[PDB]
Amino acid sequence: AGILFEDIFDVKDIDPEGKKFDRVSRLHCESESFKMDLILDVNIQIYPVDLGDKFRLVIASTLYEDGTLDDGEYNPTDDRPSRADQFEYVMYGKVYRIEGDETSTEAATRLSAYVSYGGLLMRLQGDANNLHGFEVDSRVYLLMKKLA
Amino acid sequence: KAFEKKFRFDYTNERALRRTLQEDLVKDVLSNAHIQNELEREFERMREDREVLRVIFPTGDSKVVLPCNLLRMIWNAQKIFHINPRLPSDLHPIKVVEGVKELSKKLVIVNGDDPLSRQAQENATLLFNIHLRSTLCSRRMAEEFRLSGEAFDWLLGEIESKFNQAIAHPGEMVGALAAQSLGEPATQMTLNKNVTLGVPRLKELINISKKPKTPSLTVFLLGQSARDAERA
Amino acid sequence: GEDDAEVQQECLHKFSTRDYIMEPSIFNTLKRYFQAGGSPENVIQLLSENYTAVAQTVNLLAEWLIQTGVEPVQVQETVENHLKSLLIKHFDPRKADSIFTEEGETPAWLEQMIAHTTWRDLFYKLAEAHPDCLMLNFTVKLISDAITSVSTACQQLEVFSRVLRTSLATILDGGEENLEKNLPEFAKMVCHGEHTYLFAQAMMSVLAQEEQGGSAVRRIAQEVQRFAQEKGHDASQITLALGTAASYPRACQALGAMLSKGALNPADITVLFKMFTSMDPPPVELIRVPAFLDLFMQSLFKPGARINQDHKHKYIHILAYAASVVETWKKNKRVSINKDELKSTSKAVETVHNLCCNENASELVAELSTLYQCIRFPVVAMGVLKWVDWTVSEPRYFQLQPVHLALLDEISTCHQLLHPQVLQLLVKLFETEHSQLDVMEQLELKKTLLDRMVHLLSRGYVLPVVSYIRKCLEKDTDISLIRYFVTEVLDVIAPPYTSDFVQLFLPILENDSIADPVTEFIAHCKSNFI
Amino acid sequence: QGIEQISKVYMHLPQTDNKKKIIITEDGEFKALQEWILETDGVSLMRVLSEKDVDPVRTTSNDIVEIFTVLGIEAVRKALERELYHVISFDGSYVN
Amino acid sequence: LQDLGVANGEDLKETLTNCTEPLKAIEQFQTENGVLLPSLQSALPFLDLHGTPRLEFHQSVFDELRDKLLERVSAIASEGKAEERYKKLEDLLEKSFSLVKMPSLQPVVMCVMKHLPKVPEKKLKLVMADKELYRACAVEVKRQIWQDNQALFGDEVSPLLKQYILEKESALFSTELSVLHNFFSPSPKTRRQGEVVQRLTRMVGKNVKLYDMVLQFLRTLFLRTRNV
Amino acid sequence: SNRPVMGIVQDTLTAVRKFTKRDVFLERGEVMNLLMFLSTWDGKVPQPAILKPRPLWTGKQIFSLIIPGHINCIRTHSTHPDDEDSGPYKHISPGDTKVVVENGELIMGILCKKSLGTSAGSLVHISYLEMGHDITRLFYSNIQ
Amino acid sequence: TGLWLHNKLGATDELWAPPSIASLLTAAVIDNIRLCFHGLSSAVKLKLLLGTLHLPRRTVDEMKGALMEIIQLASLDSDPWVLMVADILKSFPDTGSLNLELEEQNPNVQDILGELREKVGECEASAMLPLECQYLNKNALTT
Repeated sequence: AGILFEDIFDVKDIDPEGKKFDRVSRLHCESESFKMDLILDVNIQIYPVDLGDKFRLVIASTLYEDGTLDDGEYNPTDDRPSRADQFEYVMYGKVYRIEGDETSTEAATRLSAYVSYGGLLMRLQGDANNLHGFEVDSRVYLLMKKLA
Repeated sequence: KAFEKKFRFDYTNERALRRTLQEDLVKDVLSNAHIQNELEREFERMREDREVLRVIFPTGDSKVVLPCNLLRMIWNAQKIFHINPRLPSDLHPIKVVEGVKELSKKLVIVNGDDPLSRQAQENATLLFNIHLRSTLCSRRMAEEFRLSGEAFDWLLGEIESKFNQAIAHPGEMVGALAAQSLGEPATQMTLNKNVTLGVPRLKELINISKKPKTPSLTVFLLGQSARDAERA
Repeated sequence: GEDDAEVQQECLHKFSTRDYIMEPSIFNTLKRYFQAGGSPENVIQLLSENYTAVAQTVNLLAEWLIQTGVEPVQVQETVENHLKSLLIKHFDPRKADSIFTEEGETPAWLEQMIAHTTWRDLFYKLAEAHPDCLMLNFTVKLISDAITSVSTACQQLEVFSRVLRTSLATILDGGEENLEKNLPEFAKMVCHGEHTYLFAQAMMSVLAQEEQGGSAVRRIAQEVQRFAQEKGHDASQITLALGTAASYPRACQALGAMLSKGALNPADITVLFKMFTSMDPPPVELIRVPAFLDLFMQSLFKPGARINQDHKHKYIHILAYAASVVETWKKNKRVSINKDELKSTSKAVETVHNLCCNENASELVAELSTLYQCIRFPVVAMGVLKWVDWTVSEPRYFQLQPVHLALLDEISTCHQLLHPQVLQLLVKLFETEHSQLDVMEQLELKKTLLDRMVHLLSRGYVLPVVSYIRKCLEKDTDISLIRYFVTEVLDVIAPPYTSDFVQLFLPILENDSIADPVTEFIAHCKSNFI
Repeated sequence: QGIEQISKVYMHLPQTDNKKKIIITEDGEFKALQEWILETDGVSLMRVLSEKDVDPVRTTSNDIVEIFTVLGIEAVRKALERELYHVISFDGSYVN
Repeated sequence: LQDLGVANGEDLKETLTNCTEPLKAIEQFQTENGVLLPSLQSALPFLDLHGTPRLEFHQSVFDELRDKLLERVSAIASEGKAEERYKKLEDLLEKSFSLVKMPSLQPVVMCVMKHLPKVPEKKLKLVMADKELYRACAVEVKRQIWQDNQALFGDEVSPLLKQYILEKESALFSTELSVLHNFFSPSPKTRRQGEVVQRLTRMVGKNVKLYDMVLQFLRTLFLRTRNV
Repeated sequence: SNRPVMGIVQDTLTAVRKFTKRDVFLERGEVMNLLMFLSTWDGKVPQPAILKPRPLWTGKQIFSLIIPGHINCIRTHSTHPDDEDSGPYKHISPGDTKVVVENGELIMGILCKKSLGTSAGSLVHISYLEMGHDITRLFYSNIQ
Repeated sequence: TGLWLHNKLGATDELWAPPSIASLLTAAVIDNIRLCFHGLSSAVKLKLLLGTLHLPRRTVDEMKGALMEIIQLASLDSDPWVLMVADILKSFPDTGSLNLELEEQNPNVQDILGELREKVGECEASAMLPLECQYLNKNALTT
């Protein structure tokens, strides 16, 4: 299957630095479980969001719950089962940076992964143990569903 | 202090080598002092190059022009070979030093082997070799670039090929080329204590005038007057 | 299989090393070599033949260095530092914890180490590197009981309390003059941790209740809380709980919200205004938070004014209440409230507010007498000072043949307490670089700034001003400006003088030899002030 | 008083780091100090170089034939290169 | 070691062999043969407590203090009075001449004699006689010896002269026919960078009598060998 | 002056500046119609940036394709704030004002004259110096 | 809840309680601390107890029984910082008033009393002035 990360997050700010793009907003979110800071640019036009919304977030390698890849090829006719059917807002991108608070003599405790989804940026900071599933220059799927 | 911090490769602190290098290479470098001496020679000659650049560039400006971009080529090697800098690498520092020396031999501007020819060969590629040694010191190679051995060999070959392609081809009419490339900016020039500028100033330069329009001296002081307005 | 053969070979390897007889674990290794099936005679050769007496060699060499006349103390510190580096790179905190576990009081060698200061420095460094070591924690606790890193200083209440005692004793000893250079080293520690900040602020509030100079401790608490504020912290609610804010619920609500957001709002100002206009106010000491007054200065005197003309009188009323309304107390019983000066103070503040917010203002020459009579109120002078700071500090202010600097002259003339503030502005304006001003125009501007500095110096603030002048000399600025400054100082000076005045003013007076008040001062100070 | 052919000279500090006096402190870092430079309306370089408290290293002119008379041919080459670089870089344009 | 009443390995053997109390004797040896500063004695049991041998501490400070001795003789080389200099140097010389036989204290004597223009004759004689000492002594001793021993000076110039004649014969018979290069092409400075002449100038220093010895050697060689 | 002599011009440059904005989203049919004009297209439609609630591509996803081969470049958009690097946003731009192309793929930023114009260090310069004049010709034509 | 609070406050460098602590300390969680208060580390206990000062006064009043209970649990703990923050906070939830009765059972504060009351008594010559003294008029300043 492969789920590189999973949690539930709560929104705390929509555009704390002001509005810059009138269809996408830079949501700031926090995990009530692990304290992973999240700063994700989400299309608000197609998927409206509000302050204080709770939502399950999953960061996965594939979508087919079998470890089967598709090399980033669009394929609307694939009849295989889809994890993305369990979610509302489904994005695809590539992790492009993994920094940390490591020293020159000891490993990192906190890691910060920066990911791009066609320009829409996801900064996920948090504990290294949760984020060790991330590998730079790897394709990735974001899957979000609000929790009423 | 910062020069030593960023460019002196420390073989004394084991923990950095554990973090950055595979254990076999760490035991190799820590065991025998010969490789340690080689790295110290590298740092010594880089320090000498630093003093040389202080003589050459007293303005303290790092922007220069050179035949090849080494940082982006390192980046291309990283992405071609999918190098993950979050891992301890395998690159032997002495291999880096040896490869840099061999590539320095391979890049030739002045052919022939004699004292005058070798001196001219040193002088021609002096600045580029200094830049290459500063960039491709084993310190930064094993610390931040984290490049692999095969990728490093590819990088050396690519730098060799691109430098050899950058040589000025014989038969080129650099005269007319310089003339046209210097005449073109004159077409867009605003006509301006004050000093004359623009194409009248350019004409006064090239058409050497026994009477300049604004013959001026740029005088500098060195006593207290260098700091003191009153004595100035 | 039996490991006795491998242990035999390891014993042979260790015994064969040079001067291995000096190792103290040798007994066990000898046992490990004898029980397994070795001999007690081969080890005699493995140790003795490879013994060369390098201990004796270094002893003879130490006597050689001593023989040449070199002081043994520096070589002793050298070898001790070598031991320190060896232990630091060798250090293992679990061994230290084992020394703790075998007996809670360490064996008496460590007390002998404590008797010599270099090992105390070693333990400071080791605790800095490794705060999680109970032996080192007890050791630094003992040293405190007898340069603790801030993490290690704050790790124990006992350690932090002792270091805080010494710290604030040093602050009180060094007074206003050394306040600037003792504040950050200790306020970092106090602002390192909510627990540390809370404990220190609680103790400072305990201390400030004493009337024999506890207000100094209250100032130190004020500096520490504003240090927390600029470090991005919640120093508001702790301060409100530290006072009588609980007695007035809506007051503490409004003040906490305003300080958390860091700017005023008319909704809370309405509550505070309606509270204070009523004849049951909270104590005026309660609302005299310097951060709150700084918010008032930042709101009512910035370029603008971004203020409502209907709520304006409420802000000015609260400001004049905080500054001027005098409460009389007797044994924690509010005797009386004195609203005498609130009227005139509010009037002057409203006047100066209109003047600074007009910005059309060319009438400033006309309002100068009113400006000076309003400046006679100190809070008004502070407001004018901050307004002039924001005005002159803006780029491209200088297109005039100045006047605001005369206002700063009046401020320095009236109130001696605001002397450090004006200097802190002027030196800023003395180091700012100007592009569109001509270099000669910049020189004359700096000459005017030094004229204002001389005016400030005339009011008895001589020492820090001359210290900054000597600094920026030795540390940049042109010698001509410094020569001009000393000429202006020697213009109006007359004898007699003080020791510190010559200590600060004489050593600057030798780097130049250009001009008779000068030689008169040289003769006077040389004869009288060695 | 003063050297002939120089009817006016202006004193000022440089506002760009290129003209500021760049030294190397003990740290091995570049420090650009503000130093009083003078700009003249005429050229008698041999005369001004002989004057006391005139730095005979950085002092220079914008005239070319002066440098040919007093300094030498390679100095003329370098000064010509610097003048062309200045007048080309004046508008921000760059040439190899 | 025993010249200055210092206990050597033979003392250790006669205290070890024929002794039924190795533990007591070894403990008293380790205590009494420590470094004579009180502050270390508080730390030596702690120094050893980790299993760290005191060996490494001994070796490090051995290197450091011997280097400082070399630095201080280099400093006193041109400090103050020549009388004070040579007095202290002769004192250290006679002291460490007991330890010149040691492999680690011989460089101290080498440096001390390197800083002495003239030395007592017995020390020179031992340096010359013991081949290991002569091969391990600096030329500063050898100049004085040659100033009183022309035989070894001849013995030293002889192989250098042999090599010089070998290279002369090879260069005069260097098989390469060209107008540009020949035996007479090299400049005088090019021929004066030979190791033989530089070594001879170092071996003479600035003494006239050594120069006269080289002169007479050259007379003998040119005459008897008939070689210019 | 060791730079490209030509670049991207008036309508194309304004259009690409608007195109590489963060909030450009394109339907399926629009993306397919645009991929027709890409001469150097491999023929494989890449996976969209968003799949649910509807498959949408960003403009920068399309612009990654026209960028040839594998090149890397870092530029600053002409309206890049001069304090973003000093803040905690050095690699995640609030305004999408830091052009980062990696492995021949655009991942963040907005393009303008200081990243596609004639200036030295521009993207077309590196595209030349790596991928050769032919591939840079195709790059120019595909862009326009 | 204990592992949860450790995850949400176990950063040993965030010695100031981080912002949004008012949100982390809802009434249910407040009742859940005392079930496993002593199971947490010392710094976690510190940050958790200190977060009560950030809460609104109403919310401080609502669960003040649980706050007083947890403060007593801190008063009987082993860590010295936990003990003294408990000693200060023992009077806090009931009124918002800090407990300035720390002289008891404390050699440290008793030494503060001795040394620093002596110092304050001797340092009463040109005793320096608070910040707000600059704003005061002549009558209030003399008072």
